[PDB]
Amino acid sequence: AKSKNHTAHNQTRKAHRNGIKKPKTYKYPSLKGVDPKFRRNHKHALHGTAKALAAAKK
Amino acid sequence: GRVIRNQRKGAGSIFTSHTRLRQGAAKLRTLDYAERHGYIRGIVKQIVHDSGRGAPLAKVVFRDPYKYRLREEIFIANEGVHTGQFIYAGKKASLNVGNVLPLGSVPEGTIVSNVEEKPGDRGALARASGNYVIIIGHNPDENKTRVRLPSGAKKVISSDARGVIGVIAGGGRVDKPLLKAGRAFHKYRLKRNSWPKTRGVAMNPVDHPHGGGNHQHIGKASTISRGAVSGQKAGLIAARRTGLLRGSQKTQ
Amino acid sequence: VNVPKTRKTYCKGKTCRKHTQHKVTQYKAGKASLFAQGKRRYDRKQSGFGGQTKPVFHKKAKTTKKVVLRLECVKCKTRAQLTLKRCKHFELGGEKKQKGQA
RNA sequence: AAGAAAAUGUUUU
RNA sequence: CGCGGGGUGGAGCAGCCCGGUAGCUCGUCGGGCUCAUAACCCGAAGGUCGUCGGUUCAAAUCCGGCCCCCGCAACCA
RNA sequence: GCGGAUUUAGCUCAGUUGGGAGAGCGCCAGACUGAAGAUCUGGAGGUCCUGUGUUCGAUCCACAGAAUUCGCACCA
RNA sequence: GAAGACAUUGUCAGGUGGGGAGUUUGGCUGGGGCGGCACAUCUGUUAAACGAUAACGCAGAUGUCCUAAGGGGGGCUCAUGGAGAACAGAAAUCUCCAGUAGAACAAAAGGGUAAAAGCCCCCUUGAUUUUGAUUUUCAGUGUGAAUACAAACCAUGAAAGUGUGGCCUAUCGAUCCUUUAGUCCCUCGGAAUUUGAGGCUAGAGGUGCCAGAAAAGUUACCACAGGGAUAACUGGCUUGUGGCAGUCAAGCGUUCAUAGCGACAUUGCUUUUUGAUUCUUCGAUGUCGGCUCUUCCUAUCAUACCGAAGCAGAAUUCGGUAA
RNA sequence: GUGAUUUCUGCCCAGUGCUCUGAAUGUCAAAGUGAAGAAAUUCAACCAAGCGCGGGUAAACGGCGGGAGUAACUAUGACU
RNA sequence: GCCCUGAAAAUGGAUGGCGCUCAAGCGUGUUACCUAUACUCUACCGUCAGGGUUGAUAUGAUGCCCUGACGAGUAGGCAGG
RNA sequence: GUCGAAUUUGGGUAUAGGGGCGAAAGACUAAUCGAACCAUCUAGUAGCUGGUUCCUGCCGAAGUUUCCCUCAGGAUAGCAGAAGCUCGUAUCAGUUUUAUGAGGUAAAGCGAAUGAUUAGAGGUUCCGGGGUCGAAAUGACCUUGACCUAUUCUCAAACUUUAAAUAUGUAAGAAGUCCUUGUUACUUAAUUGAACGUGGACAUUUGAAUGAAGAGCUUUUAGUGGGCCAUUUUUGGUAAGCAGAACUGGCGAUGCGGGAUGAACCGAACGUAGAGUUAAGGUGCCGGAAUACACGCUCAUCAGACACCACAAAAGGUGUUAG
RNA sequence: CACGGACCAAGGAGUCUAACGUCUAUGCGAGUGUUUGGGUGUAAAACCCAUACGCGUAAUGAAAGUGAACGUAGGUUGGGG
Ligand SMILES: [K+]
Ligand SMILES: [K+]
Ligand SMILES: [K+]
Ligand SMILES: [K+]
Ligand SMILES: [K+]
Ligand SMILES: [K+]
Ligand SMILES: [K+]
Ligand SMILES: [K+]
Ligand SMILES: [K+]
Ligand SMILES: [Mg+2]
Ligand SMILES: [Mg+2]
Ligand SMILES: [Mg+2]
Ligand SMILES: [Mg+2]
Ligand SMILES: [Mg+2]
Ligand SMILES: [Mg+2]
Ligand SMILES: [Mg+2]
Ligand SMILES: [Mg+2]
Ligand SMILES: [Mg+2]
Ligand SMILES: [Mg+2]
Ligand SMILES: [Mg+2]
Ligand SMILES: [Mg+2]
Ligand SMILES: [Mg+2]
Ligand SMILES: [Mg+2]
Ligand SMILES: [Mg+2]
Ligand SMILES: [Mg+2]
Ligand SMILES: [Mg+2]
Ligand SMILES: [Mg+2]
Ligand SMILES: [Mg+2]
Ligand SMILES: [Mg+2]
Ligand SMILES: [Mg+2]
Ligand SMILES: [Mg+2]
Ligand SMILES: [Mg+2]
Ligand SMILES: [Mg+2]
Ligand SMILES: [Mg+2]
Ligand SMILES: [Mg+2]
Ligand SMILES: [Mg+2]
Ligand SMILES: [Mg+2]
Ligand SMILES: [Mg+2]
Ligand SMILES: [Mg+2]
Ligand SMILES: [Mg+2]
Ligand SMILES: [Mg+2]
Ligand SMILES: [Mg+2]
Ligand SMILES: [Mg+2]
Ligand SMILES: [Mg+2]
Ligand SMILES: [Mg+2]
Ligand SMILES: [Mg+2]
Ligand SMILES: [Mg+2]
Ligand SMILES: [Mg+2]
Ligand SMILES: [Mg+2]
Ligand SMILES: [Mg+2]
Ligand SMILES: [Mg+2]
Ligand SMILES: [Mg+2]
Ligand SMILES: [Mg+2]
Ligand SMILES: [Mg+2]
Ligand SMILES: [Mg+2]
Ligand SMILES: [Mg+2]
Ligand SMILES: [Mg+2]
Ligand SMILES: [Mg+2]
Ligand SMILES: [Mg+2]
Ligand SMILES: [Mg+2]
Ligand SMILES: [Mg+2]
Ligand SMILES: [Mg+2]
Ligand SMILES: [Mg+2]
Ligand SMILES: [Mg+2]
Ligand SMILES: [Mg+2]
Ligand SMILES: [Zn+2]
Repeated sequence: AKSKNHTAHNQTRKAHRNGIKKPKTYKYPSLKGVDPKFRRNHKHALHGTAKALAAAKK
Repeated sequence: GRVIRNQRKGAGSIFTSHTRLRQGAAKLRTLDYAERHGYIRGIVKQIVHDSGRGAPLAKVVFRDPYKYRLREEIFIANEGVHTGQFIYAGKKASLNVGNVLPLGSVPEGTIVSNVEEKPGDRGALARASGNYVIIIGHNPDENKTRVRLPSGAKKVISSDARGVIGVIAGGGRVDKPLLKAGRAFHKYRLKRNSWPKTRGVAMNPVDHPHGGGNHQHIGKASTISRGAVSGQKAGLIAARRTGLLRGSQKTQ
Repeated sequence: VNVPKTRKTYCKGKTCRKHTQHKVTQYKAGKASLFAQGKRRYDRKQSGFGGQTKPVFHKKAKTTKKVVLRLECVKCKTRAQLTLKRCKHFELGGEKKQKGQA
């Protein structure tokens, strides 16, 4: 008793019923894959900027 | 998957011996003082047929040494014993056919029958028609007698074991062809339910080790180990050899 | 494959923590001990009636085993383990290849 | 007292 | 996983068991024997002993492996 | 029915690569013998199963038939 | 009387034990079985120029191999051809010229590569340590493989650099258990020491039915749940095969292609062959053949009437209307 | 097991069984013994039957092929 | 091009039937006409949506009212009855 | 068939369910036998078959992905409902345009590489040598085969320089363009840069078109996980109402008008009605609607008569028509 | 030309429970749960209640163990009101 093996029939219709959703872009994307040396220095630079701007409030 | 016939025989329901017509157990006298020291004379009253036994029996009447009465014994008649013959049983009895003597009191080469395996068992050896035991020697110290049994086996028995001088009557019985299923039927009707015999290869696998197959055949060796279990011991149990026996007996 | 001994490679022995000379041997499993908790449990389970109580693997397919090199640092004796790819013939001794031989 | 092995040889003069 | 039996002229085997060392038969060839043939007798050729190291005075022989074949015991991924 | 194979000096076989046609045994001679038989040497021997087929030609390149057989099927 | 601390009997231990017990005895599949592996995979193609894409599609390949065939550097240039040089010829070694790779790069195939990725030489262990991210398969799980970094320690080179195995695309493995390495760290719970045991981190011993049960048959004595999801009839589609019929006309027929035939080709019809398929039927369409009986078809054997002839007659052959 | 009578039951013990030796022993349980250890324990020797080895056995289960050469037409091989 | 030969199958039978021949056939062109649960307009039912209206005699703000659109349905979900 | 002995038979008695009994059939053991009957465990389990009870309203599928001892089952994602939630000066889109990429199929090509492939010509007679002479060479011819040169005919899913159409990635702004200068342990020879900041300028078209019963977000669950058909692309097969893929549209799940009839074709999708107009299809009669109009063609002793579709070919005909 | 159905009546199939996910309503709220039990009663009801206990208020680690404010409980972008 053999059966059907594969088909993509109706798959695009199913996909488009709830649509192909664009991936909801955000400002400030994540830094997941960024070089860790750059991230370490970025953390130190941002901390320094925060301290400077905290003292800058006069 | 089923209990085979040789297994079913042990329960003894329909395989018991048909003993109704039998004259009673054929036994020597109880070994008493008279036989241990002298002899006692009995008289052969009847020589009768025993159902299921080839050999005739002799009813021998002795006096009771301790009470005024007669005691009838059922010996297995030795050939040549006749009614009205005086039988002498004991250590001092003469070497005449029909007398019951201790094995140690007879010379080498004596032919005896209904020989006790142990003193006082009243007869165990050489009881079938035409059979006998031969005295082949004595060992007086540690008193024993070496004897040859009908099978050809050599046995060492106590010298106080008794036997009847002569050979069991009715010999030659198996020399006549039965010639007929009916004659085998009447033979076994008075012995036991062991006839006729269905071949195991003619049965189904459930009934027998040999059963089954699209041809009748054993399938595996019919020689079966001595250590096999019940339901397996069909065929040739613990066979040292098989095939048409070519050669000599009495292995040294 | 032919793997040499003496293996200059990294050592984590907290004293070397650097590339040192290592002696290379082939790892052998070592005897299965009684009193290992799994063995104790298995013996207890096997005791009595019930027969075999755990699987006995039969459907063997591999024709090789992965060779494990035991790397013992010659200075601090710290041992590391390096697994190689499957090979049918593994040798640690010498007799290196020669180029241009007939 | 006794002393292993030894096969073969075409037809017609 | 473990332990054994082995592997030696073209073929089949001895030699190992504490190393002076490689032989036997069959097969091939040649010779001899016989008046001649067969049988028989002898000689030659044919292997360096599966392989790699070592112990050794020197190893087929011992000691560790490696290859191949056969067998046996044991069995939780 | 269909799928395979073999068709070769007189007999049994090897071929061949788009070439030839050889081996034994048989037969005919020569050595040998008094003459022979064996044993030794030699020699001759096919129009490659048939028709067409491409070629400069062709058993062999390479096709359809005939035979000799091997095997598989022919009612549920 | 015999026998005697032996038998026996009790417990444990090894053997034997289809006599008996319990169980199992893959999947895919143009039915099932046998075969094969399309079951875990890789190259090219099918594949319809993003990606994805099936069949027991096509041509193949994988369970390995390598201390170098890994890493770095340097020098060099390959197949083949031509022209030359004793033995040396068509093929050995030497020389020059041409040489875009027509070679080689472990293996299948595809891609890639020329002061190299190839060949030769020199030095080496980046085939190392730590734990993350990422790509493919994908559920955006695992596994395998791979990418780019970080933090170390190294190799090579003058150096820039390159190297985290093999130029790239395949070459592989959970839980539980065992075992090893590491941490000398945690726990053994009344309190200690020392063994032992148990944990924590990384491997290994393996599941190829490859997301990973521990597993032999037979049943024509058979059983149950089902299945027309699926075979063994008819029927239906098809018509390779079978059968029947055309067209052309090289030749046969003494001469003459077609009286009668007819090669090489080629167009069809039929469903009285056998296949192919699996649509109907497995809560059942009674499975060979014969007998009996009716009817239908015509691709006509005979009978009727005709045409043709290699039809003198006779016999016959080809053909037409005709069931 | 075979299956009246008659006649006859050939060859084969390698295999699977069945059945008996040799154990200057190979495998080898529990108990027991020795060593090491603080012990748990580990290691070792010893080690029954059985297996293994050797023998027997087919009116036990069963089996009873192939190739080569060789007779003076050929063929086939009594023969090797 | 059309027609014809090629053109043989089994119950009696199918351009759907009758029948049709300057067609009621074939090719082509032009109009008129017929009629779907489709389209347009209108009403009514319901659903959904957007609104108005707690200012009184106002007890039904889950009410009353205005406006627009929409309505297929197995397995299945939910709602109001 | 047998009928005087292995004979028939009454009664008593024995053997009881993995048991008996069996002159052996798996026979018989109370119509029960390849394991009796009775009760209980037990409402045993079933991925399998059957059934599953009121109405209306709204929404409304899937037969696909991955994994499974999986292939009649499930988990998983997808499709669906419900509940909503945050907002709505609003966002996006099965679409186009513009700009910019990617591709290696259709086609094309082979006097372009690889591999096939026809022929002749000009040179290597060194050609592979032979035939033939040549006394004998290759010495002169011929030759067939190759090689070289320029041509020539024909081809490729696993060939290719070139190379579409369709399909496909990205962008078309305020999260933008530019300007000044603060942080850092990163980076640079170096305030060199990198990233992130502080400050400042730039709203009618805030930077193509069209649309937008809005956009975004979340939870949770049903069913489904046999599909099939049509056009086109396409694989295996002679083919199939066969078997397997691609895209879309459908049927399943769907009535309605048409194709007589029919799941899928054409048209069109459906609350209850009225009127109008149409679609596809038709208008001799059945049958609503012109035996309408117009130009031709056809006569069939098997005429023909609307796609899917219910078949007909090669070859022929002073039939007839037009070229 | 698949299965069940000759007919009619009556019966006839997603239930209850333990423990749970989402959602919703309600009470109280860093707390919450009176009903094991006690008190009481017009007596299985209703009414009242101490101490505990459960869940929550703390996580993380195999464990020994350690255990949540640099700051207006942070900066930036958006964000209804
Ligand atoms: K049998
Ligand atoms: K147990
Ligand atoms: K003569
Ligand atoms: K057994
Ligand atoms: K079974
Ligand atoms: K046909
Ligand atoms: K059926
Ligand atoms: K034998
Ligand atoms: K034997
Ligand atoms: Mg399916
Ligand atoms: Mg009795
Ligand atoms: Mg008998
Ligand atoms: Mg019998
Ligand atoms: Mg039988
Ligand atoms: Mg049996
Ligand atoms: Mg047996
Ligand atoms: Mg039989
Ligand atoms: Mg215990
Ligand atoms: Mg036990
Ligand atoms: Mg002579
Ligand atoms: Mg001689
Ligand atoms: Mg002569
Ligand atoms: Mg069994
Ligand atoms: Mg199967
Ligand atoms: Mg693609
Ligand atoms: Mg280089
Ligand atoms: Mg893989
Ligand atoms: Mg690096
Ligand atoms: Mg790499
Ligand atoms: Mg592993
Ligand atoms: Mg562990
Ligand atoms: Mg304690
Ligand atoms: Mg799997
Ligand atoms: Mg079917
Ligand atoms: Mg069939
Ligand atoms: Mg045909
Ligand atoms: Mg199908
Ligand atoms: Mg029925
Ligand atoms: Mg019926
Ligand atoms: Mg019928
Ligand atoms: Mg006719
Ligand atoms: Mg007989
Ligand atoms: Mg022991
Ligand atoms: Mg022993
Ligand atoms: Mg016609
Ligand atoms: Mg009409
Ligand atoms: Mg018209
Ligand atoms: Mg409203
Ligand atoms: Mg509706
Ligand atoms: Mg039977
Ligand atoms: Mg139930
Ligand atoms: Mg709807
Ligand atoms: Mg079903
Ligand atoms: Mg392609
Ligand atoms: Mg093309
Ligand atoms: Mg359905
Ligand atoms: Mg429809
Ligand atoms: Mg129709
Ligand atoms: Mg209407
Ligand atoms: Mg009308
Ligand atoms: Mg025509
Ligand atoms: Mg029907
Ligand atoms: Mg049914
Ligand atoms: Mg019925
Ligand atoms: Mg009712
Ligand atoms: Zn170290």
